[PDB]
Amino acid sequence: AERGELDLTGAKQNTGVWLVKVPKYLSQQWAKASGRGEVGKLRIAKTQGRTEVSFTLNEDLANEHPFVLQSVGGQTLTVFTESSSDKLSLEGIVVQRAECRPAASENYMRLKRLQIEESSKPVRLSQQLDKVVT
Amino acid sequence: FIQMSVQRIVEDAPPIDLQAPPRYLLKFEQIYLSKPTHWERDGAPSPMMPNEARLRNLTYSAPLYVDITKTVIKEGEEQLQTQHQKT
Amino acid sequence: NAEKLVLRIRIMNSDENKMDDDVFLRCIESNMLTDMTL
Amino acid sequence: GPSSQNVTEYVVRVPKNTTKKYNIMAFNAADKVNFATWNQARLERDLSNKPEDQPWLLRVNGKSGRKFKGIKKGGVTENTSYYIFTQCPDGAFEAFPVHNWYNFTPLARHRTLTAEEAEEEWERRNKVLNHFSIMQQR
Amino acid sequence: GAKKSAIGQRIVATLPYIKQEVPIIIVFRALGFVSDRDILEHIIYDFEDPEMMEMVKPSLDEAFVIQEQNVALNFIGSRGAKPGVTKEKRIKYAKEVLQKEMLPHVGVSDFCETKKAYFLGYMVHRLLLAALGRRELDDRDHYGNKRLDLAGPLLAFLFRGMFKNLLKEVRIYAQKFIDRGKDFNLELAIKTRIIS
Amino acid sequence: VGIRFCQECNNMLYPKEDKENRILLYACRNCDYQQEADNSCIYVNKITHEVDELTQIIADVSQDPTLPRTEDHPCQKCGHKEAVFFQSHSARAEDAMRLYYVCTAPHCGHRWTE
Amino acid sequence: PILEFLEEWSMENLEEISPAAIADATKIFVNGCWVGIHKDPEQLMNTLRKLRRQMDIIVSEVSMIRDIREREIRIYTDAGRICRPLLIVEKQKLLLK
Ligand SMILES: [Zn+2]
Ligand SMILES: [Zn+2]
Repeated sequence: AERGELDLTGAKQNTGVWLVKVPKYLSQQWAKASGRGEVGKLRIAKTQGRTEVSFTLNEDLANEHPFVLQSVGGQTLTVFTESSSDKLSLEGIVVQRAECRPAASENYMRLKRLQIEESSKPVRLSQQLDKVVT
Repeated sequence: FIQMSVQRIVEDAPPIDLQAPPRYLLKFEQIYLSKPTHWERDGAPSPMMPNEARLRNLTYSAPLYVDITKTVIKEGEEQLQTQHQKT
Repeated sequence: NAEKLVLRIRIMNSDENKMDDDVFLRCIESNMLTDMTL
Repeated sequence: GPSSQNVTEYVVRVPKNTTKKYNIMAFNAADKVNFATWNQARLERDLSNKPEDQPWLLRVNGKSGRKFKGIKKGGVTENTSYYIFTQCPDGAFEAFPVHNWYNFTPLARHRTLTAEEAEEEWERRNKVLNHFSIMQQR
Repeated sequence: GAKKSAIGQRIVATLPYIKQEVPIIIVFRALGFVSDRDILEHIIYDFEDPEMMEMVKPSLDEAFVIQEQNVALNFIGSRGAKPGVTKEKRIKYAKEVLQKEMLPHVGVSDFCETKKAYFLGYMVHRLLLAALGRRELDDRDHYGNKRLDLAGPLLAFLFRGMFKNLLKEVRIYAQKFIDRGKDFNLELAIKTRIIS
Repeated sequence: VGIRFCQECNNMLYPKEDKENRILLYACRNCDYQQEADNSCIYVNKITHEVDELTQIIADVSQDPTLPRTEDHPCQKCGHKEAVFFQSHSARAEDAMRLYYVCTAPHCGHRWTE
Repeated sequence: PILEFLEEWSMENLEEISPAAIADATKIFVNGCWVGIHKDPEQLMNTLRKLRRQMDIIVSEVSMIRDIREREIRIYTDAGRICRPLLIVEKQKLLLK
């Protein structure tokens, strides 16, 4: 027991967690309020020999997000956290990886184009000057 | 080159840091170009037409200006930031 | 008569009875492939 | 049975702030990392540079156990974010953004040749004999 | 040679700002990949290919002595165009060389070593395929391997050299006045004839 | 042919002989670690190297629009009439004129040579 | 814009993958930088081609090259590339009507 000791209790319990890759707009909407304690519901549907994961955006947040799972046997992932009181702990071990994709295809690029244009605002360009500086 | 490369080159240049102990910084941000101008003997600027450059053996050149922000620190918990627009 | 022609090679018995017993074969194998003339 | 058609849906919560930050720890598959023997471990910043902008050093079971070094992922997730779902008694998923991504690899422990010693071997680097013997002499 | 032809053909790297080339595996050691499996994973993506594995054996033996990242960095620093006075400074110089001078297009950030190892391994992987005859050698005459420097890029090449002189000139002008104790005039510090 | 890596430091394992037992052992360097060799062959090189090109051929080539396609060589695995044929055109062969066929049916990357 | 779109689609970053996955996947190069790997090269090229032809995210002068044999997709955006306009043909028919 010391300051640098790692609380490996989470590893002992073999707690499982899911790693999800999501776009910025979904997180940006969450970052808008980020304090209401609710951003949506995660729905998982399973069949006899197939499983599908999808996420629905909150109606208030807006004012379909299908999920695709990925193999995790090629790399072993673990999640750990550092406490502000200098007490590191291991939350658990990743058991599945998922990715989020946009339901729309055509108009979705329009939102991306705005982001690319928005990120282009700091891109300064030379300005033509009508009158020579005196 | 004029619209992007010149501005990127100026932006990508590292700020000039100088220490005496007063400290001086120079940061170049915005690049301006005027239309090709020719200065007469009296010093009066005038637009330079390409034919006049050809006839009078002039160089068809446009003045280049850069906005320079200078910040000086004199270890006296005061910072003075003066900007020279269109240098 | 055999469809495959073979030639087994081993180091002298006197030396067996200094460089390396394994690497030396590679040096011989590379040396015999090119330097040796049939 | 129910498992053949079970459907599960849980609420998602995004707390504004957490006392402890969340970052991903990645181990290569070939490492065969096992936590059963991880009785004790130590994680601290490196001292080679001699803080928040330096690599992380991981030690397991003191000097006896394996030592791993973590390096921050150079590629930034400007257009991407990572979230982790953790089971809770209330039954609602909780997502925490990934503050950092770290890649850890094992560090071998043994009498590694020193910089001064390597100088002598550089003479025989082109022509060396019995690669096994070089370590025995050291 | 006796042992020269036994190991086979070894791969070296000619990094910028180094007088003499270094073994390829050493560069991987400097980048932070010590174990052979970790290095080979960035070079050979299919371990089931015995042909590729043999091609890297001589390279591994050449850099067998160097077994630590700091040892490898010192070796790279020792051969630098400006050898360090002490061992510690040599490592710092080698780190800077790989950080910025080596494969800069991959990255220049302090945490881009992994990306540079993959691309460097890809360079080795591409070399092995050419050596193994699996991929045809690149054609210099092939015109998709060519680029045309038009007026813009040509002018941009001049501007940075001329802008660096401008920034150097103002540094020199300001340093004289700052050392003298008096502030300097920015307008007077700029030499307009440098760019014009 | 098999390449073995140490289980301690993940370094190369090189062949070694133990005079006590006279059995090939793959011993790690700078790791005082040893393993029981089983292949019994430490080195092999094929000068002729009659390596099959079909193993090298990638089934994805069937999607190449620049390759010729023939209906006269149906796929054996699935019977698809269409096939994409090409030459190895790889160095070290010295004679590259025979055609290798790849089935164009999706999900059937069958490769064969006549 | 190319890198942002590639990350959004099913392209795995080099840092976040194990080397064992690189064998089957196709390397993705953007301006000579190995950005990542992708498991469905054919679909990606169709998507990349579609965007360029619609001029949505990919400008006209961006060249996407897939080396099917080498399992590599090379995307080039830099200057100095010489190109010419060619009529697009689909299903043995000109899209020009
Ligand atoms: Zn070992
Ligand atoms: Zn078929």
